[PDB]
Parts: sequence; C-alpha cells; structure tokens
Amino acid sequence: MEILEEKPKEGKVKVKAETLDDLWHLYHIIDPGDIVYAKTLRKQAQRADSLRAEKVEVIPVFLGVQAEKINFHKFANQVRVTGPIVYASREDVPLGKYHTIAIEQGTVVTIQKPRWKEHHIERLKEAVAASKRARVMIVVIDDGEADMALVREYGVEILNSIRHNLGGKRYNTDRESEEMKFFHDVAKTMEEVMKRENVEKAIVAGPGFVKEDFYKFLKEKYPELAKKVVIEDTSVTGRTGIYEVIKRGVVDRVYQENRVAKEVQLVEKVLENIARNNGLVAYGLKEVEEAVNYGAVETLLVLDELLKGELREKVEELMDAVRYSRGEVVVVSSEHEGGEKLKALGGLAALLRFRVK
Amino acid sequence: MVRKMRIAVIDYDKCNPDKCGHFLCERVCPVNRMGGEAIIIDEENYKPIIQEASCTGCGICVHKCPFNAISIVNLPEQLDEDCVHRYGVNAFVLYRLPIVKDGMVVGIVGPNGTGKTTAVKILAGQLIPNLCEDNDSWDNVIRAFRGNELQNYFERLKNGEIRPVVKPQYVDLLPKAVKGKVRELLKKVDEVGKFEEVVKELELENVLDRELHQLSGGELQRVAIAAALLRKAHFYFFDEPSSYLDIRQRLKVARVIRRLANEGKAVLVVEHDLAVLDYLSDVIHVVYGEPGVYGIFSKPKGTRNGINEFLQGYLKDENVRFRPYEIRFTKLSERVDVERETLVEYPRLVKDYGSFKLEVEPGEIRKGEVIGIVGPNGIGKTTFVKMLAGVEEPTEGKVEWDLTVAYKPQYIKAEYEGTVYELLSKIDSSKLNSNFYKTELLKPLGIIDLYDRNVEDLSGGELQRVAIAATLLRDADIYLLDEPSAYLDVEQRLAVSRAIRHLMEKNEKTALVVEHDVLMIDYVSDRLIVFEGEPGRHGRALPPMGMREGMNRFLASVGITFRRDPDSGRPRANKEGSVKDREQKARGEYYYA
Ligand SMILES: Nc1ncnc2c1ncn2[C@@H]1O[C@H](COP(=O)(O)OP(=O)(O)O)[C@@H](O)[C@H]1O
Ligand SMILES: Nc1ncnc2c1ncn2[C@@H]1O[C@H](COP(=O)(O)OP(=O)(O)O)[C@@H](O)[C@H]1O
Ligand code: SF4
Ligand code: SF4
Repeated sequence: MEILEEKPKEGKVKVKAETLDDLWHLYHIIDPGDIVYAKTLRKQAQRADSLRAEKVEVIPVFLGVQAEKINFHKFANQVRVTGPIVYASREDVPLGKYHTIAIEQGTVVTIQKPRWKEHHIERLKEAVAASKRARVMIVVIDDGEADMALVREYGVEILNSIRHNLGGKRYNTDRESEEMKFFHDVAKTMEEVMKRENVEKAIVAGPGFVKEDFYKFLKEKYPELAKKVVIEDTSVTGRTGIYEVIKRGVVDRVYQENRVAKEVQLVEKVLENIARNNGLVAYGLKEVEEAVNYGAVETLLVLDELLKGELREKVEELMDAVRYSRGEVVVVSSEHEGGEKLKALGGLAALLRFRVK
Repeated sequence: MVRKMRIAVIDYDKCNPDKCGHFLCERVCPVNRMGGEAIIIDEENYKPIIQEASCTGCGICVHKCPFNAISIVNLPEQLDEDCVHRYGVNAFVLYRLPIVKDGMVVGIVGPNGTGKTTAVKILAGQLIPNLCEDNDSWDNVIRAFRGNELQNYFERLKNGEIRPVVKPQYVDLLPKAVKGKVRELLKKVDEVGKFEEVVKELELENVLDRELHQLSGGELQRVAIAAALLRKAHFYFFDEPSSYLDIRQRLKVARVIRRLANEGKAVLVVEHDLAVLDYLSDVIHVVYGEPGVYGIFSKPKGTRNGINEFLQGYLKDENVRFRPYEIRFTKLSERVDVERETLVEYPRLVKDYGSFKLEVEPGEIRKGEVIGIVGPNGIGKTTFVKMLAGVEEPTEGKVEWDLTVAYKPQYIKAEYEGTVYELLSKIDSSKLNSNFYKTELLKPLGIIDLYDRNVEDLSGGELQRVAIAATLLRDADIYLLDEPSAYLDVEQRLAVSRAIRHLMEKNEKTALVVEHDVLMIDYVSDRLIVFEGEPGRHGRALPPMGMREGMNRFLASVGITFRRDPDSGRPRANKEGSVKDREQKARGEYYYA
C-alpha cells in the first residue's frame, strides 16, 4: 500500500488500499479491540407525522467504529467492520446508533488501546510504501529531453527529467560528439536503475527517427537486458508525454505476463528431465516438506491458487524457509502452459540441488 | 470450446505389484501424494485401480510402470456417449459397433485386439451391452442406436429368430474337439440343403478322405468355411479366413463368400489383405485405437474410400488421425536392382516321397536379396524349403551345404518351458540388446511387453510374432520362413515386411519367405520362385526370376490381373471380366508393381 505513519505509537496512521492484496494485509492486521477511524458517511432516517410516511436523507464526514466482527467480502473488495459508534460530529446530535464501514483507499486510521505488537507493525510495513513493482520502468526519449519514470499504483514520479539541450536535426545536423556522449550517459543511467529495481524492460517511444535511433545505439553499445521499441503515441513530453505513453499501452501488463510465464515453463522442462534422475526430484506434500527442512531445494514452483487454498499456512512456510536458504520461489499464473501442469502435478514441485530421500 | 473425460485402462495381465515395489502407482501418483484417491489398491484381488473421477491425466504413472500395464487417455467427451461395453473399471472398453446389413458383405480392417471379437459376442446374444453404464437389457441398446440400422438387429436378435454362425479367430480347434472325418462332419452339420454346391466350389472332394488332424492349413481353413455355411444361419461372421490359404485359394474363396450376397445372406468379414477385401466387401469399417485400451469402430464407408482413408491414417468423416505416418509400398523403380555376388547355386533336385513328386530346376541363390516363394499349397514349396532345412534329405541333388539354415515351420505349437525372454536369449543375447533389432523387430511386434509370460501362455498372433522374431535372431547364413503370414493383421503384416527387408539388406543375407499375401510380396520381393504343375500330384519349381517377371508369369495361371490404384497407391485387384482385366491379359503383362 502507501503508508504514512503520523504518530510514533501508531495512534495515528494513515493507510490506503489500492490492490486486492492490500486489503488482505489490512484484514490480517485488524482484529477485535481496535477502533478505526476513517472517513465515510452515515445517514439518518427522519421524519414523519403523527404516524409513518415516506421520506429519507443522507449526510457526509468521518467517524470511528469499534471492532466487533471483521468480515471480508469478494466482488466489492471491501473489509467490513461493524458495531457501535463512539465518534461523530454533533451538530445535529446523531449519536446513539451503530454504523458499519469499509476500509478502502483514502485515509484509514488504526489504533489498538492495549497497544500493538511487533508482528502487527511489521505486517503493515511488509507491503512496501514506495512501490512493490510490476514494471513500472518506462522511458521517453524525444529531441528536447530524455525522461524515465517509475509509475507505481502507490505513486508516480519521472525519475530523470535531464535535457538533451540539443536538437534532433534543428540546430545544425546535430550528430555531435556531445550527442554520442549524451546517448552513452542515457544508456548508463537507465542500465543501473533497471538492474537495481529488478524489472527488465523499457519502452522507448518518441517522434520521427529518434526512438529507433536510440534502440540501434543500445544494441550496438552493449548487449541489452531486454529492450523493445513500440511506436505508441508521443507528440508531447514531460509528465503528460510519459502519462500518454502509459495509458493506451497495455504493453506494461502484457509484457509482465509473458516474463513470468517464461520462467515457469523454463523451470517446467527441467522438472521433467530431473524426474528421471534418482533423488533430485521432490514432489508430493511429504517429499517436498522433507527437502525444504533439510535445506536443499533450489527452486519452489507453486501455483498461486495453492497459496490461496484451504491450507495456506504450510505453503507460505515452505516458501519462507526456501527463500531464507537462498532458493528462488516462483509464484505464477495458472492460465500458463506451465501453470496448468502445476495444478496437475498436484500443487508443489521442487528442484533439488542434492538428494534428500 | 473445451470438454474432456479421462479414461484409464490397465492391462492387468501385465501388472505385477510385487515386481515394481509396492504398487509403484499410488506411490508415484501426484494426486495420491497430496492425499487423493486417483489410484486405489484392491487389496484382495491384488490389483491397482484408477478412479478416473480423479486422475488428472498427468500420465506420470504411465511412464513409470516398469512394464506398460497402464494407459491414460484424455477424450473430448463425445465418443463417450456412444460407449458400448466396459469389462469393469480399469479394463477394456468398446465404443461403437460394426453395422451389419442384409444382403451385403460388411468389411472390417484394423489391427488385432481392438475388440473385433468383442463385437461378435455382443451380436451373438451371448453378451448384453452395458453401454458403459450397468445395463443388462436390450431396450437401452435399441434406443441408443435409434437413428441407425442396428436397432432392428437387436430386436430380431432378442426374439431369437436370427442366430449368427461364426468362423472363430483361431481354428485348429475342430481337429481337437471333433473327431472323425471331413466326409462325416459335413453330412452331420448339414441343414441348408446346399451340401453339393459348397463342397464342390470350395474343392474339398479329395479332401473328404482325410481326417481333420491330417489336414494341411489351406484345407482345414476351407473345411471350417464349409461347415459354417452348412449350419443354418442367415448371418455368417468370418474372423480371419486368410490364415494359411495360398494365393490361388484366397482368390477362389473370396468368389465363394461373394456369391452369398446374391443369395441375399448377410456376410460380415475380417480381412487383412486389401486385394481380397476390395473384392468381397460392399461396406467397410475402420477400427482405431491402441490395442487393449479401447477400440472404436468408425462410420460405414463405401469399400474403396474406406480403404483409402485407412492408408492415409486420417479420417475425414470422423476427423481422427490414428497412425502418424502413411501406409506405403515399393514399386521396382524405387530401388536399385543391381546384380550382386552368388552365395551358392543348386543343381537339379528331384524328391519323390511317393505321395507327392517335386522336380527343382537348376538355380542360383544370391546374397543380399529377399526371395519370395509363390504357388498353391501342396505344390512342394515346403518340400524344397525342408530339403535345405535338414529335416528332409534330397533323394537326388545337393542343397545341404555349409550354409546354416534358420527354419520357421508352417504350424505353430509351443513345447518350451519358460518365458519369451528365455527362448530368445539363449539364441543370441547379443542381438536382443543391440539398437537395430530393437528398432526393426522387437519393439514394433510387441515383444518387449511379452517377456513376462511363458511361451505356452502366449496366444496365436503374439506367439506367431515371437516365432518369426526367433527364426531371424538365429545365427544363420540363410533364413527359411514357411508361411509367416498366418494370423497376422494388416499393420503386423507390414511391420514384418519392413523388418525382413531392412535386416536382410543391411547384413547382406538371403532369406526365403514363402508368401501368398499380396502386400508383403509387393514390398519385400527382389526375386521370385513361381511354382507350377497340378497340386497334390506333381510340382515343378522353375528357377529364380525377377519380381515383376515372376508375378507376371504366375498371375496368368490364376486369370487375375493387378493394377496400381490411382487414389493413394496400393495393389488393385481387377475383377475377372473388366476393362483392365481384358487389357492386361491381351497384352501379356499381367501385373504392375
Ligand atoms: N474376455 C476378455 N477379458 C478381458 N480383455 C479381453 C477379453 N477379450 C478380449 N480382451 C481384450 O480386448 C482387446 C481387443 O479384443 P479382440 O476383440 O480380441 O481384438 P481384435 O479382434 O481386434 O484382435 C485385446 O486387447 C484383448 O486382450
Ligand atoms: N513323408 C511323406 N510321405 C508321403 N506323403 C508326404 C510326406 N510328406 C508330405 N507328403 C505329401 O506331400 C504333399 C505336398 O507336401 P508339402 O510339400 O508339405 O506341401 P505344401 O505345398 O502344402 O507345403 C502332400 O499331399 C503331403 O501329404
Ligand atoms: S500397474 Fe504397473 S506399476 Fe502399477 S502395480 Fe501394476 S505393474 Fe506395478
Ligand atoms: S495419470 Fe497422473 S493423476 Fe492419473 S492416476 Fe496416473 S499419476 Fe495419478
């Protein structure tokens, strides 16, 4: 999510929800014996005659609701918490009732009167405020400027806004030795960020020749880390040029799928060929549980549905123990050509380094 | 779109839980790994059972089975609704049936063990279809086949006003079950009042004097053909009548069976020789699947199209591939026919037992070639073959030289205690373990899967393949096979052809294959020995001669000319009295490859 911690005791926190998993985090922290303040709206009901007729109303503003049940609802993406009111504006005198509310995006405050644990504060901060990433690494390289951004759901910022200070062709021919210098610089800065953030493509886009010109230079300089040119729409630069490149560009979503998918099926093939080798395949709750404890699992491949199974705890632990042992754990769509076989296999497949019986 | 059922068949006759550990299945099974019941143990009958309701069809258990007692297939859910009979879960299943018809000859082509014979029992009143459910009545059968001509069959079948007579898939049961003569028998079984016509057309008037056990192959077979027609029945089902008949016989028996259609009687026929099949049938069925897991009969076709489609391996009516390459043949212009080195030469021999006479003209044997022997039975094809084989000493002449001869006898009977692997292994362990004999002989004839049963515990078609393979794994200069054709199917017949051809050509060795099935001759033969005279009396073996010049020479004494089909390439037999029949016979070229 995006977190701001406004009070060193967590008497004021300011939290948000952007994605499904954020809510699952918010669920996991919130218990009985908390009050969440927020900023909803609860209406009245009034008035009436001597008897009963028709008429209703509404109001706005914040509040707080006590925790009495904690319920989690699908096709809504909303964690309801119900029970009694204890904070409102009094200008109308509307106290004397209960009031459900849902923790969402926008401000949600959380506090615990007997005072939070280490695990609780940790869980919050587990989801990273800046950006957990998806790619989230887009460039736009036009004659007037070079730009390069990190656009996450949790917030949005052009990382470099460096200027060429030069034309494409308008000042003279501009095929300078200070253009050769410039492009080398551009490539370097992008290369260092791309690696550091660990998402491996950028989309170059631009007018006329320029976009192409640059890709050619990148391939020629050094072998790439994966680069693609897409035409996209550009005819502006700055925050709105980068923004326009992203909007009509389902490129971001589609590429991120293809990269994950690749990793599963590469590993998939390997599991086939290892199954023949005696004692190096693990698979099958017992067997896998047995390698993971002895710390010999190289790779753990599990379909994401098994993480959200009915046993969820074991799965996470097996992954947690492997990641600590410096294996890599792969979490992957079940739509994929590799993902569908991890259903069939049963759920867990792991590649060992050395034999566990 | 999607839709899919999993179907598991386990050939239990191949499973042995104690040899693979403890049911390697449930152990290796992913679903069972994660606390599931894909594979369950029948701890009583001691067998494994796959609950298709689970099995993801991942196929791990299949790859693991130390033998190959497991098959798991993923169906599109369609054929499954046309399911006819299941022998119990993890057991053979039939889909669909052959559609028999009155006054017509309904053909069947397709490899053994695909429940050709399952369908016969179904139709014979002796097995009620469960329709892969739990049924034990006719009525659900009659409904299921609503929109089709077989409803009418099951209604009559239940009133029991028709009963089909069946010429069994193996014969040589009547000699050890029915004693006394062919003369006698044929009076006894008589009920059709057509005794005269039958015995004469199938030429068993000399064959009456002998007792059943004293018959040769051709004769025993034909005597069954006779005794089936003299039993009273409208519906006659012949399973493999091509067994041990010679080239002259099989064409003449075909005419006899065809004349039934004219009498308005319903013939249902299995044949494995495309020329004989073309000639008899008027409808044709293709049967596809891998043996012992499932069989499905296709839709009825007009003979010609049906055969074309079998060869292509692709069904355009049903949209099914069932063999990933095409049936093909060898002309004489698709070879190098160049002369090779003389291995040995034989002078004039003449053998007279005093109950048959043979004269063998002077002849050359060349090394590196495959000589086909042709002629009608009892013409001493066998007398020649046996003189080189050492079981018979020539009366005059010499053939018995310092060539070692490898001899596959005419009948097959077992006398061997121990397994298929014992029997082969003592001949040449070495050959068994080399990649060639594995690509060409052993693997496509099923022998890898057969090592677990005893020789005596093998059935006719498996045991035939086992005899054949045995003879060619003997260490010999020259290979003698007397009539391997018997009880082989179309695919098997062809596989044996490709195996003989490759093995003989590669090590440049001689083999003699006494032959009568048109297709094997058409592929394998480099040279030919045509036999003539009057059978049962005298034979005159004419020297070896070219494949074409031989089939020309011989075909002219049978009246029957052969073309080359234009649809996809196969030997086309031409009807006696046709355009092509007349053009070939007038122009002294009686054959084309
Ligand atoms: N009585 C039986 N019990 C179990 N399996 C059988 C039985 N009869 C036949 N089968 C199996 O069914 C398959 C097809 O049978 P069959 O009709 O004899 O085939 P085809 O006539 O094509 O050779 C074979 O794999 C065979 O072993
Ligand atoms: N030892 C024998 N004594 C007398 N007649 C024999 C003997 N062996 C074979 N025959 C007869 O020779 C004839 C031809 O025999 P064979 O060469 O086996 O024929 P085919 O062409 O069917 O292989 C048969 O009529 C058979 O009864
Ligand atoms: S099916 Fe194969 S692996 Fe399973 S019990 Fe039988 S022989 Fe063993
Ligand atoms: S195919 Fe797979 S899932 Fe089905 S029984 Fe065999 S191993 Fe179990």
